[PDB]
Amino acid sequence: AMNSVFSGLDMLILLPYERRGTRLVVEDYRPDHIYCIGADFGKNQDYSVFSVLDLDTGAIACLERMNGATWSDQVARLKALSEDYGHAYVVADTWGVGDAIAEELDAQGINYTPLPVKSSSVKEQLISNLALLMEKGQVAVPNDKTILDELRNFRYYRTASGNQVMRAYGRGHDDIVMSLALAYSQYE
Ligand SMILES: [Co+2]
Repeated sequence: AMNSVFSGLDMLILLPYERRGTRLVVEDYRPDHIYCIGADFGKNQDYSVFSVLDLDTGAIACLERMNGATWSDQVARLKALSEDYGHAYVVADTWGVGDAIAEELDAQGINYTPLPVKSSSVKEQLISNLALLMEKGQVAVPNDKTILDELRNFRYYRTASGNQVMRAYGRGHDDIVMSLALAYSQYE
């Protein structure tokens, strides 16, 4: 498409995985590597997505996705995933998550850093970084059609004033896109 954000999708490294319920597992924990997790939370029927990135290789080791999970279950699953990957630190989009989730991240002792996606400017920095890394052949994700489709359908639009917006085509989702961008915000 003319308005595609990820014009370098052809450079994406596609990784086999095992589907273990809500997790797509590419690689189990490598203790000699350091990891982080990009985390998008779901309000109401929206998807939550947690993307585990190996910072030593630049590859997604695990991606967990679900909808309809309770707020506490979203935090608990994130905790488990962090623990599974050596207390991997979480890059959490805390914007619009609400008091309960913010309090629970602290109360549960989660290793996390807030990165609130609170404006088009922030979103554009995150996405541009992902897109730049992707075109350089540095992004490697589970070879899953749902993931690739969401990237494929992430597009450019304009606001009434002529400002750039990035969003899903049609009435689609971008929780996977955003989780990935949050993770890759940490990758050098
Ligand atoms: Co979302």
